[PDB]
Amino acid sequence: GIFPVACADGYGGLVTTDPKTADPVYGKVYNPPKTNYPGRFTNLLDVAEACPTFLRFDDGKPYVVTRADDTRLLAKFDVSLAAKHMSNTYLSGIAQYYTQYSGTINLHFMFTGSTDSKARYMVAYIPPGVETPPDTPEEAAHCIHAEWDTGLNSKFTFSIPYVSAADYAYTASDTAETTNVQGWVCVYQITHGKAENDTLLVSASAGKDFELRLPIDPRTQ
Amino acid sequence: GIFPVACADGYGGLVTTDPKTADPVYGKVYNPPKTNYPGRFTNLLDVAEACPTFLRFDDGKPYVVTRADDTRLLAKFDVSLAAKHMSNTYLSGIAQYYTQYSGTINLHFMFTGSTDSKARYMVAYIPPGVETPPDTPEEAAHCIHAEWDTGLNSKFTFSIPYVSAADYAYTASDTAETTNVQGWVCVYQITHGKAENDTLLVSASAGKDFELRLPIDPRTQ
Amino acid sequence: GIFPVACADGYGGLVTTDPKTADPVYGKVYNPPKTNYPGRFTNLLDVAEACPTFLRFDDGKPYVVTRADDTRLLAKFDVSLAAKHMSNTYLSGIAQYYTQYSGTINLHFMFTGSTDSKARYMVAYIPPGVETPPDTPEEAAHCIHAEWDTGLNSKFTFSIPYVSAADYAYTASDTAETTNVQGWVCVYQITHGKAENDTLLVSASAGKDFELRLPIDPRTQ
Amino acid sequence: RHHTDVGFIMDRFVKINSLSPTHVIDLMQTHKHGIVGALLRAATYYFSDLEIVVRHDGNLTWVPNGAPEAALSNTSNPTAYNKAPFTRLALPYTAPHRVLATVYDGTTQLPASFNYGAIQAQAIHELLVRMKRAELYCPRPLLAIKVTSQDRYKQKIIAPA
Amino acid sequence: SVGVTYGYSTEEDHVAGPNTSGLETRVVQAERFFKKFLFDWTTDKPFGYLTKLELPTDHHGVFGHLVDSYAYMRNGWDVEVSAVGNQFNGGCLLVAMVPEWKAFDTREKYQLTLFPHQFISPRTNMTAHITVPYLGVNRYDQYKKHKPWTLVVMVLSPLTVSNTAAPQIKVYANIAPTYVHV
Repeated sequence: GIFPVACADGYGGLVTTDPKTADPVYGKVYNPPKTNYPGRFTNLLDVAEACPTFLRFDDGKPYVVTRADDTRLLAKFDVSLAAKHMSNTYLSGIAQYYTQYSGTINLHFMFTGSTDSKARYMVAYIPPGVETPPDTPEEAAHCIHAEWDTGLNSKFTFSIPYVSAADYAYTASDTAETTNVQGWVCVYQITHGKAENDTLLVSASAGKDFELRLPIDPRTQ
Repeated sequence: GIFPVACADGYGGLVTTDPKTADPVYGKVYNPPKTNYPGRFTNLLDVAEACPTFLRFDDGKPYVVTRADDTRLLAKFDVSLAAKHMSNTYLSGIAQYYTQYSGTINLHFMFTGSTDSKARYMVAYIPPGVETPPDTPEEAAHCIHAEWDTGLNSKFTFSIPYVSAADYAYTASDTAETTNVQGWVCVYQITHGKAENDTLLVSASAGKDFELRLPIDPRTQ
Repeated sequence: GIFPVACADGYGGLVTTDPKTADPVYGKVYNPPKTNYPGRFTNLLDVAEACPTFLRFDDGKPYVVTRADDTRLLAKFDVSLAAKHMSNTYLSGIAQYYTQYSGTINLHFMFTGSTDSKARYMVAYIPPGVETPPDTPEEAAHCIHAEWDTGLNSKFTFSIPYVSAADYAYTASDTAETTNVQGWVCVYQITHGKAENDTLLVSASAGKDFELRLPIDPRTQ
Repeated sequence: RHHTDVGFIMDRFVKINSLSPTHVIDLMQTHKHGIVGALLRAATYYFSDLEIVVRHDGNLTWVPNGAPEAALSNTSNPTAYNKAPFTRLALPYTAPHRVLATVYDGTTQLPASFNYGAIQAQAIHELLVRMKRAELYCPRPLLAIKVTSQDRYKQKIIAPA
Repeated sequence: SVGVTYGYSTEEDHVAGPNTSGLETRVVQAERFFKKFLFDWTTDKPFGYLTKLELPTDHHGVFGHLVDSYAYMRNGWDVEVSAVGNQFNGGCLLVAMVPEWKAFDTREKYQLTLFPHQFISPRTNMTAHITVPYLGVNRYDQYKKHKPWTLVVMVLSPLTVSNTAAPQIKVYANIAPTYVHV
């Protein structure tokens, strides 16, 4: 009364991604349920929302050298997913273990001078291929820009729209072309009020949109 | 009309813990049901509740040498799950076949002098690391202690709370550190009334709490 | 879309007792239903109820030499499941293919003299280990006994209770001890009336109780 | 409390020392400190079903108790044939008694009753045995390792590096 | 007294049953107490001094008549132990109901009380009292070849004396089967 042994012709590989399971052996063992313990989480993303980050400039000093005089250009960095401006960065490491990624990106700003001091600044996006960085607030504005002041607020969070070629992109960058993937998106300012020595901070973080597809080791394990 | 023979890639080990079963052969055979036979049980624990035990001191004499004079210190033993004080002990052997164990531990006391004789004694716990055994009832008491008398009762059962590092511990002890795992938990007394020669007995047993996790042979089978 | 091929690790032996079946090949063939044919049966036991048997004595003559004079002892045989008294015996052969057996055993008696002749006889059990066969009806009786006469009946069937060590026993007997397994259970009589030459017959058979467990060849196939 | 109800403890295996072209089968054949029999020996009366495993050659073959040994190879009372390398069978109880036990003081050799039996072949190496649904009755005394040195006891423990 | 303490159960039992039970019914008059000598016990014996007593000895009783009758049988067992003294003694003896007795060894001594039991000291008890319901390999038994039980006592405390007491004590016990079926 055998059932037809519809044997397997060549499948069933002991391989990586698999969802197959196993047999408990010294099994049938409880544990005190670990609910109500603090520090629970699931998402690298979501925990990367409430937590901001920092940045870096060649001066190795995380904060921004913030000259306060007739100068107009502040400083210009880049935002890849992997760039000297953004190595030591809670996103990238989490990022660099991936290839596909999508969605908006976050930033922050923290002021330094005494509140009394009036001020002006201007965040500004630049698309990868304008062929020339802007050199004046209003013509910079043509791409993307906004404002704030010392007045009525000190913090701020900003975002660049997830422009790309396709609705996704490569995490690492290529050694087969030239054009920067994003640009040199950075900040302008109107007349400094007064300061003996300012300073600026800046971060990035996950928000409504920071997403990924996935995954492989790059490193030399 | 074969069913897809989704063959097995590398599983199904003839190994130890397994729950798999077999095929009766000269089978289909009854037996007179063995109910109503006495002496039924299931639990090493539970049968280790109603049954007390004994102990041992270097005198190889199970009972306690119970000097009856101006002395204050009675004698001091230890209670591991494996210790010279507690080898020949219905728990340990059952225990020594395990590694994880938890829950309170039991004791007993049986008096020897004639009932008329007044008496005083004081059980007392000591935590593993007080760095000094107590030397007076009231300062001993600071850890844990209690009383009774010859009066109105002769038996007694006592318990130490299952203090530990974690909510479990190792059965065998280590050869990598010094501090005793439990202490030297033992007994004091107030003025002996009168006795030409006393004697004390003492046991251990399972109770509401004596538990285990499990198991491996240690021995040299 | 393979189903997980939960392959077999080491089972499935082509072995003896098995209940597994096969595949008809030149199959799908009827037969004229064999009901209403006579001689149907199922049970070696049950067919061994209505059928009695015979016995044997060293005289090779199945019937009993039945001396008719002042003698008191009639003759003494044994009833094993395998004994010279009971070889040529529809039970034993059926029996000797087994090891475990249980339940009462049957006998018969058939008289020979003319009905007019008064008579007396006394069946009697003896337990294996009385250490002495009885030598008088009433003291024989102490174990088990009963009566009948020529009067009002000529046939009779008798039984020994299935005494043993355990509620079962070995069919074959041992070559490691001495004591007979059952005894020498046989018959007494009160004064013979008159006869020039008697004769007795005797059988065994299955009844309510003759049972077995099972089975192996002994023989030298 | 979720152990020391035998129903989980005595469903493993245990090595047996001896063999021969024939070989009796019994529990007390086990080692008297293998964790299997300790509990077993720790009791008076026990019953179970039975499962056994044998790595072997030729033709493994088995008979229940109360049988003339002299008649095994012939006529092959039940069995299935050779197949390497694992082979797993289970026998149901057969003994003439409604329960087993460990030791039976009668005027100290083990009795000739409690007999799961024996198996026979032409080449026999390895033995695995197994207890099913078992139960035990009137637990008996039991020992631990003996104490020789001073403190409590000492023993090596595994650990990484 | 501490009162009866049962072995494994406390209940009125099945008394009438099948063919052999029908053939080996509850012969009640087979029952009668008597006394056995146990042992001596003075300040001499240190701990571990075992003293065993196999069961059951011969006895000029109707029971004793049948226990030679050399036949399938079953039985019960009721134990009542004591040793008269006086309230100035001191110590602790151990009474023991052993199934399938075997020659013990020093280490296991410290285990006895697995079995049903009481304590023996002139304060708490003056009357041990213990009953084992039947058991055995067969549904019945035939003694001579075997002994399913024994009644053993051994030291559990050294024994003390003053001038007021009696420097020697004898120890009796009560042995009589019950619930007999033959």
